[PDB]
Amino acid sequence: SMEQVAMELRLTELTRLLRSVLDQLQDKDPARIFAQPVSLKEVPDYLDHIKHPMDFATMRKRLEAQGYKNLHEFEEDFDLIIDNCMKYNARDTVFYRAAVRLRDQGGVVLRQARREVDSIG
Repeated sequence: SMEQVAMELRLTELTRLLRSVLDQLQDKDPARIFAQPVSLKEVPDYLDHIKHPMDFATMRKRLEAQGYKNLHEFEEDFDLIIDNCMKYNARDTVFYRAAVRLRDQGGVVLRQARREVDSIG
């Protein structure tokens, strides 16, 4: 159906906008602290602590499979990156400190992306 194709064109366009958002958020992590999943070889107990791991690479795989239906879903995964880090690591650590900065810096990017998604439908 032509409806199914129009809905697909919207998913694709959302996917293009989210790829750009994702790039912008990841530039706010110049140390690549959140680039890849926490290693279970190196933190073998990690899943006893964190039930839903997240990282930018795993977001990116979901994104290119057009697995985000809306901004809310993408924001959920971004928030996991930050929240997981802020529970597992203590306040006085380079890791926690990097999440706070990502959170604060990403807030601006996310504010405008919400407006763009609303605006362009």
